[PDB]
Amino acid sequence: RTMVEKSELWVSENYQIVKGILERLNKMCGVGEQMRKKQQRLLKNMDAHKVMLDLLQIPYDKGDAKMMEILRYTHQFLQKFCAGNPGNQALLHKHLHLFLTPGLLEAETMQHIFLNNYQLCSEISEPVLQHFVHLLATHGRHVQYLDFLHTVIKAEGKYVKKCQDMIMTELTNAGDDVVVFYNDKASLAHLLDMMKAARDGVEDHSPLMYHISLVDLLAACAEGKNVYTEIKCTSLLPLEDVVSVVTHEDCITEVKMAYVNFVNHCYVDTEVEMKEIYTSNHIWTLFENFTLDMARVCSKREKRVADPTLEKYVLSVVLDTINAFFSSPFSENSTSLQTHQTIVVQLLQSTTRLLECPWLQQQHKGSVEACIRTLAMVAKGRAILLPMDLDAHISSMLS
Amino acid sequence: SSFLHIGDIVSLYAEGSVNGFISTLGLVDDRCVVEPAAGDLDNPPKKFRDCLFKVCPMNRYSAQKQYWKAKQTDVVLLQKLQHAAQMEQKQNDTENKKVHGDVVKYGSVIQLLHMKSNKYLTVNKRLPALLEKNAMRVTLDATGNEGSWLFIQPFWKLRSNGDNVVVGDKVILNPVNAGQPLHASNYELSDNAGCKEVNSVNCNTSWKINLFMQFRDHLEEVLKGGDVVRLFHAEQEKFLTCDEYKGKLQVFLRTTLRQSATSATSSNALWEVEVVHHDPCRGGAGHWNGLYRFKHLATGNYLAAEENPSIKYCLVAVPHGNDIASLFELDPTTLQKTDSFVPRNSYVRLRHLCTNTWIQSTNVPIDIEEERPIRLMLGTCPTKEDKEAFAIVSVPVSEIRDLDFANDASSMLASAVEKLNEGFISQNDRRFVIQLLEDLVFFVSDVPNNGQNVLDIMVTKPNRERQKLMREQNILKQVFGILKAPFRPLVRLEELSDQKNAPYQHMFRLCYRVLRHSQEDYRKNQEHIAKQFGMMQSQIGYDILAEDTITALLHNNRKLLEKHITKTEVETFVSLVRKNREPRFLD
Amino acid sequence: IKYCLVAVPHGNDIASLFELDPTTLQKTDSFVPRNSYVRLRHLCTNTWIQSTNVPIDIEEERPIRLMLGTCPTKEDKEAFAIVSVPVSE
Amino acid sequence: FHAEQEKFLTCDEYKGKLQVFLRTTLRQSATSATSSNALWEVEVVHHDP
Amino acid sequence: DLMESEEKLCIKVLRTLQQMLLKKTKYGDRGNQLRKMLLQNYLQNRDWSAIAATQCRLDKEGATKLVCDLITSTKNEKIFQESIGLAIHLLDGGNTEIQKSFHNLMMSDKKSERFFKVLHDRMKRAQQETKSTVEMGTSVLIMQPILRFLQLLCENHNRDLQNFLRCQNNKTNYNLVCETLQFLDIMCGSTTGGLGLLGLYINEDNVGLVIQTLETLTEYCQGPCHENQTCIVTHESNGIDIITALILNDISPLCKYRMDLVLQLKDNASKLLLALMESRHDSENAERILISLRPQELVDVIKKAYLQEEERENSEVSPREVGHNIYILALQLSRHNKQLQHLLKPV
Ligand SMILES: O=P(O)(O)O[C@@H]1[C@H](O)[C@H](O)[C@@H](OP(=O)(O)O)[C@H](OP(=O)(O)O)[C@H]1O
Ligand SMILES: O=P(O)(O)O[C@@H]1[C@H](O)[C@H](O)[C@@H](OP(=O)(O)O)[C@H](OP(=O)(O)O)[C@H]1O
Repeated sequence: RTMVEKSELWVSENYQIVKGILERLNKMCGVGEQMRKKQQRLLKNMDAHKVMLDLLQIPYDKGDAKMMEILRYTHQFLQKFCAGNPGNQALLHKHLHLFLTPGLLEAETMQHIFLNNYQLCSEISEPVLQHFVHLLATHGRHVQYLDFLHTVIKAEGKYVKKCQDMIMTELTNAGDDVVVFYNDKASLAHLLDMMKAARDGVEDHSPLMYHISLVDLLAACAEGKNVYTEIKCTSLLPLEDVVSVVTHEDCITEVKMAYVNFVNHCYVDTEVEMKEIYTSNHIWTLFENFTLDMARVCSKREKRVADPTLEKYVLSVVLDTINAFFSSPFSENSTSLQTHQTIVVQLLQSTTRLLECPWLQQQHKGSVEACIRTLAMVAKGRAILLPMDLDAHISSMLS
Repeated sequence: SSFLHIGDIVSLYAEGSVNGFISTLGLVDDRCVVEPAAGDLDNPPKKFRDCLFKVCPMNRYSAQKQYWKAKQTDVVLLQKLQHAAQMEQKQNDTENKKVHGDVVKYGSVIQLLHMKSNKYLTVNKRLPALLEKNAMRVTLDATGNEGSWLFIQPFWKLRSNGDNVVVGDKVILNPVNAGQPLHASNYELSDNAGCKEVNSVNCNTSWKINLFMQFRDHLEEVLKGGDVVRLFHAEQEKFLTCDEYKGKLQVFLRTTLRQSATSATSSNALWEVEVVHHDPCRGGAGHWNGLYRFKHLATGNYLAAEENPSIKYCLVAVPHGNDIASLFELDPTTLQKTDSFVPRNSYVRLRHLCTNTWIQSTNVPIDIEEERPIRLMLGTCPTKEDKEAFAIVSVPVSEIRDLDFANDASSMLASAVEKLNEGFISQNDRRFVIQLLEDLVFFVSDVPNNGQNVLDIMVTKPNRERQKLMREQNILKQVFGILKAPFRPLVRLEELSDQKNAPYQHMFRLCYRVLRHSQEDYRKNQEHIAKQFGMMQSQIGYDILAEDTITALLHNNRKLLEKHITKTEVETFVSLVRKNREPRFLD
Repeated sequence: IKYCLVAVPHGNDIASLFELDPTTLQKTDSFVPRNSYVRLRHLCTNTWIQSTNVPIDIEEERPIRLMLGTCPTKEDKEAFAIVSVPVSE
Repeated sequence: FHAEQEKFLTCDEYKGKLQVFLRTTLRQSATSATSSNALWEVEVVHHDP
Repeated sequence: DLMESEEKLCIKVLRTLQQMLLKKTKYGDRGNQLRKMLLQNYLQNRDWSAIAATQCRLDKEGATKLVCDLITSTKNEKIFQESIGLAIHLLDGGNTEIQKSFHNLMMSDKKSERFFKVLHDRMKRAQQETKSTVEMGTSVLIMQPILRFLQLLCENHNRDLQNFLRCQNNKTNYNLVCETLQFLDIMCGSTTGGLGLLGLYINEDNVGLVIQTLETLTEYCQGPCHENQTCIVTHESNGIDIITALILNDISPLCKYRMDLVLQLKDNASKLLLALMESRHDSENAERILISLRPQELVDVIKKAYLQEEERENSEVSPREVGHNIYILALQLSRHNKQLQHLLKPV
């Protein structure tokens, strides 16, 4: 604090001490979970936050390459000052204006301030969201801003309807700079080209990561049975492009999971009827691809190998999508479901075979069982032919 | 040297990274660019009408901004907001009229209004510039908003805040909201060659204010440089026209069968009057003593006199007006007030300065080969005839703006047609095409855009001028091209119902609505559209609103029905009903 | 930089003559107002004054003398203000 | 006073000859940098000496 | 002297002076016991009139000069607020001696220009903040005590102090009446509010500030001071339009849940309008008010107010009393407007 009050000298001797002090403070600030709470309370009592914030306000030159590292530690300290401490988040939320500056390091601290704090996320003022959206539009396309936008939507499990609606209203306004999508043939080819270099894994901060985060945010903001955001987001990403990008042979699990989540929360789980989903032969190709993925996962496990991303994709989003499609008020009508019956039997047999495998952990076995149950109810109403062995195996668990 | 005043017409010449005049690409396009190769201070650009701005006082947009916000996201509240916006607009108009002529001082707030497009220059901090990312976009908005406010700050230390601005002084234009001075960047537009983007970003650019017209001289009761006028021969009751006869441009008098000669108004008959001045960038009100030049608005050529091939001299069009031959002088046909300003709608006699010969109209036609020649020759003769006088009839600025908008729309529509023919169209290009189609629908309908559905618009009385503009400027041809090219692989009529093709369906419906609106109460447009009856028939049976257009075209038109229905049309109807067995075709 | 501003012993020579050009609008060529910006032009050479950034005392550690010269062209930026000094000073 | 350069015209002996130049001042306000060497006298040319 | 360094000490001294001027307060049985014990230990040996006597005593000590100097030379918001509060307390009750001391200090002091400049800058900052926001900002909050202080400064119909506030004998003259009028005009939404949307802008949060501003305007106008009435009526901001709209229009949102505040606001607006023409024989003010104030709307408002007496429940102002005040205003306006006079006649 004394040095910060007189920062003109260093803004050589007054740099090493600063970096050492910051490194020590960051190192001893957090240990385990209870020592972390004790240190947080102790630092709050002696007002370390005011000192740390004051050091951030020092007028500095655009390019130093030495003092910048100091700010690379200061912010980190503030990140550990609020971990699981809503009081600390409220304390530094009063001075939030200091963090409304272009940059990437400040974005992480801003995200951590609003992390798992419903009282703040639900009361976030419009200027913060506008600032972040305009930074995304003008400054550039970065994943930190998308992460901040995402964390504020869902806090403590509950979804913030106001933020969900406003983020949609302001994101769709800017196009080709913020909401970048690859729907055209040339754009699809470019997307495939960039993806092909990520077969071994999606590089962090790459444009593919930005696209995945954007799709995830778009799906999440409509995860409230909303009628305004759901219809608004349907035009930007049509079902045709979703199916085309999900059914491609050279497709990684991340984009497939993102698209399946989008078509589950924005298309299937909806408050109003969508013509394309039911009165079109689009979701059935997705179901065929789901069966193919199930068979591929079974074969991979049989080969004493496994891909955790593929396991998560096949056990989290596909099952939820299948359950939602076959467990909706508009699906029991089966105006077009009568024409297609073989796909239902294929899905049922694939799901029951997946259950038959012993490696299925108990936590996610309930979703598979629920999918089988829903398919059984659909089959009973639809009067679809059932194989003898499959029928007996299903009836073993029906009652 | 004179002080800058509110209402003066001036042109800005950037002299920073790139030196040149600031202009706009077109009326339909909101981008503003600088073209260094177009011209300089010594030699102003040929299309100087596109580089003229007017200084206007500060305006209030708070109530309008609230109304727009309400529209973006109760009925009584919306009506109250609309009324408040109307009162705010009236108050702004009254204040602007009141502050007319006041001197502009450094550090004050001014607005720049583009004369050709009647749109305020605006800076949007939220949206970055297209070519330059770190900079802020600059565009043109017809209504305007708080982004149009600018500070005319000094560029020379010898000038200080609070001092009167003097014509010819270099200044800095700092937007009030964005806060970053305008900059003529070096980024070059891909579509347009030689044009550099203008964007809001920190720089050292200096804007030189060149005065084109004073606030006092800006009145509609006097002839002024840059004015658009028509030359009417009272004795022959014909309008001067310039057109390509076989392969060369010729100037003639056209023959009209209309009962009223004055009613025979055409775009080719428009001319622009340029007052000869020592300063190339200065116009102003003209004088009887002062010399004049006439420029063809459509082609850009200048009227001149050349040796007669065989009536000693011939009136013709030349590419460059810098030549002394283009000079002309006016002689009053009646008494004048001490050689005062030339009054509007005043009969005059044109004489060639170089040859000292007076214009005259000859009865020898130029198109004898044609069945009904309509082009009459002109020439300069030494003698002066009082009967041979040309009246200069003024054209309203609104008509010129409408013509420019029609030309720009036709150009962009032809570009879109070429893109569709190539087989690939970008999403942004398709959105621009749809927006232009909606704008054209509103243009022909002559109904203000108040959020009403474009596909559902009814007109109490059609505007004949707008329909004639649409037919003459080839907008209908481009509309037919758009209706033909996609269907003729890229898109299929049967697949139009697909959601992926929904924008295409909207575009086709907009085109058909434009066709329906254009032909209402107009024989020539009705025949021109009916010439594509086969194409219109081929598209029947799909949700493209073609049936409504066909019904409107063939409704209560006996002569049109007789002429434009043949055996092939009935055969097509029979084939369609056979293919579908649809009773609607029997109806 | 065709010519250099310098000091000469005798002012009777025609070279010492200079003329003032207003930097702003003036009242019918009335008296020169006090504290008024002006541009100086050499009558004999018909050249306008201008300030160059080339110093005269490069040898010094911190040069402070900047050179001046007359050039044929006229620059509106290059204007010298005549600030009056009180008689008491 | 040169507004563009914010410097006062001065005349001084550099090495052995008088030279006219613009002086550089470190003061915050250029106008405040007033020196005796910067004083000039204006003589109006008249027919009567 | 100590404000330059010991700012906290100056604030404490000002608060102690304010407490001394304030009336006695009860602090409970334990508090009373402690107070009595301490008074006996230390002070072993020993009504508006008492407050006025204490105010005169402090003025003799130089409290008015102290507050004026602090306000003029203070760069800290807390010190300025404390000085304004102390000045309000000194002027509490409209004491003539305190007003005369204030006037003499302003006239004799050489920094009166600086004092009014500080007040005017605070007022402009408050209006700018109100425009920007349209909770309460610090400027809009500090404006309330300033308005209260000015009202007490001009209380009891003091011609000299009202004239001094309107104009000063200094090189730079700051008009506080027009600043208050502009503040009220901006709070109400300006032309948008005056066009029938005033209800949206007015809320229970700013209703108190609006009422205080209206009361201050009435205090300025009454006496009657023709100059203040002319300035307010003919001001370019057209705040009289807002004043007329207040009476003519009903604030739908605030009135829906809270009607007593509406009644007080309408009563204050009617009193202000009556004060605008207390003794004005000339008719230009009447015509200006009639331009905004339509005859038929005025008589309809009066008739509604008379039949609105049922709203008096849980109200400190009778709707019929406000109707009677508006009726008196309409009677005064009638002579100029024939239609208003004809309408006001009974069946
Ligand atoms: O009276 P109608 O049947 O409407 O026909 C009009 C007129 O009689 C001429 O045919 C033509 O003028 P010109 O021969 O002089 O071109 C005009 O075209 P326009 O609309 O292009 O003026 C027509 O509209
Ligand atoms: O701020 P300080 O410490 O008083 O120093 C003054 C100023 O900063 C310069 O050193 C000098 O001006 P120049 O370099 O332009 O001579 C001036 O001399 P002066 O008093 O002779 O103007 C000093 O008085």
